[PDB]
Amino acid sequence: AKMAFTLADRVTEEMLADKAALVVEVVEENYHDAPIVGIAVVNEHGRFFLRPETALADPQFVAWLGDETKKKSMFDSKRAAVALKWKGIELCGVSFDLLLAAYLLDPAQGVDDVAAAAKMKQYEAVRPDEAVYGKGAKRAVPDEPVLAEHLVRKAAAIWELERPFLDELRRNEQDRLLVELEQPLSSILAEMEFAGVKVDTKRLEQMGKELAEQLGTVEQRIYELAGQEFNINSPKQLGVILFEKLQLPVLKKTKTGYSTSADVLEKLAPYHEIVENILHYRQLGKLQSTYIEGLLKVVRPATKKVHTIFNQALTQTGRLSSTEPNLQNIPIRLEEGRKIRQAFVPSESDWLIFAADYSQIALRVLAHIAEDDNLMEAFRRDLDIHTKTAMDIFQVSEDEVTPNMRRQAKAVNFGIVYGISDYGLAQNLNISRKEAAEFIERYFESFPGVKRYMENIVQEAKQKGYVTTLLHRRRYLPDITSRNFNVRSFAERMAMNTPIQGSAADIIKKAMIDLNARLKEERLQAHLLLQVHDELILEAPKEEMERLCRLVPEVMEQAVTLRVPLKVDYHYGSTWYDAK
DNA sequence: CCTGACTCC
DNA sequence: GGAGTCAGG
Ligand SMILES: Nc1ccn([C@H]2C[C@H](O)[C@@H](COP(=O)(O)OP(=O)(O)OP(=O)(O)O)O2)c(=O)n1
Repeated sequence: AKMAFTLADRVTEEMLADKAALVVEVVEENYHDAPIVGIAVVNEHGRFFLRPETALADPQFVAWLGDETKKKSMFDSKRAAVALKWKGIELCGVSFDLLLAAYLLDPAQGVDDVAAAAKMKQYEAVRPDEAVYGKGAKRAVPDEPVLAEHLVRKAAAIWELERPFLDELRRNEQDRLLVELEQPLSSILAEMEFAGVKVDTKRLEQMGKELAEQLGTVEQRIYELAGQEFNINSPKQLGVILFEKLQLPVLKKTKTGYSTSADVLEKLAPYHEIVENILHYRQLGKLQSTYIEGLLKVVRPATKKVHTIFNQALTQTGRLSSTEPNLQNIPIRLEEGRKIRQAFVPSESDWLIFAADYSQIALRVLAHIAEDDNLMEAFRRDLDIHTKTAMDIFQVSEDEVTPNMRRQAKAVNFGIVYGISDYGLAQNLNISRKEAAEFIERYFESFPGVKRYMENIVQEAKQKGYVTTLLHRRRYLPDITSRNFNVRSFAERMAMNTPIQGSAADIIKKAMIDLNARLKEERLQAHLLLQVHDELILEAPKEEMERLCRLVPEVMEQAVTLRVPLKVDYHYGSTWYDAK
């Protein structure tokens, strides 16, 4: 059964062929400044295992890695590329990434290792990484013979699977999406991750000191009001205090007990002074635990930067996600939380943070795909879309739209953009499911093209088995035929929503590629730091801001051409907070 | 590991 | 809705 390979003591020329499957193995989950434990190369001449201390000190091997004309096929090339960047080594010529190929073919398979990808093509001559390295505390790199066989089997699987994966991508009309969008993007994400974002840790620490004082004060008030100490962070002890001791109304349950979500608590505040204090304690506690202490824990001491990892192969809509830290959920809506952004600063003296965001990209994409005459006209006039939606839903003029009317319309728009259910919209607006349905009905009367689109896309999903985005990203929807109303309805909502969210993801990814090219052409030092779904964050010398003010929005706006314009807003300043 | 809560888009 | 993190259990 064993797979033959050369356990090489040195690099030879036959290992440096112009086409190879390459494995550069980084076992730590967070690959920043992490060890490379082994290397495997499979090519027309054979299968090879190399020790990294050897290969990575060999000038011929390093040249080969960096030579764009030497083509490599890999799985999760970004992990290898970043780990190699920390060692001062450039990885070029990666022409196929099996992780990104599998992700595009079917994001729902949850492919996160070579074995899982291989199984899509009935190839099982490779073990799952979890089986080799173990999990959790028991996780460890195995002895060399076991390690080397595993890496060689992964390389062999990649070597064999490239053709069938590319063939299926071609059949799906997704090969350009892989080769021209996701693969080039992977390189850009690697650069962003490696650059990192500078943190003003002293400022974070000062905030933490103040929060600790405020938390102690509120905490003690809560105990006084409760007539008893308890763990406020325990949903169980808190529920006992609120709903048994203090006898507050139970307005909502969880599957295991009493709900204490903020929405519920706000409704209970009139009955007892403890409630507003718990809400305040929660708010401060979230900041302290997640955005002060949690952030400080992942700052690299050598440079005071944080280096996120963008998971490019996870979400079902084509979005990225961000981990360790997550830099896509830093507070902004409320001022107390927004101040956390003062801690994210430029990495060089006399540089600034520049932030550019699409204005209503999801609803603009919807206008385009649905060809809804009224929605397209609204965006061609660059109307405030929530005010316009209120005018239409309520049949009033602009100067008759009250704040609460605009709020209801905005909630409907939020619902369309995220594909939430009537129940969800009812919750969000604190109204009956019945009234939520009525809102949706008025929306479709004013936007009949959107109605027709939603009908048609659900039918298309049922017929084809999947829906697609503008650039041919796919999502399979097997639950669309379910005889369970809730399950089916969830799938119908995903059919409606994925082309919206997913096409918006496609567009910003293309914009990132275009922007990186333009910055290089223009010889700017500006570079990308972060993407937050519909916005891009850069830093640059202060002397580049005026140019960026023209260049960045233009590139973002021109990434695709739709039936409506795209519009990008932008700001800059001395910290991320000030880039507003 | 699971639940519940909460932060962003 | 759907990502990730925290805390509790
Ligand atoms: N072999 C292909 C063909 C297309 N695409 C993706 C990227 C393209 O930018 C996008 C749009 O393709 P087209 O411009 O070719 O449009 P089509 O002719 O395919 O029709 P439609 O876009 O309506 O599907 O689809 C792809 O990834 N691989």
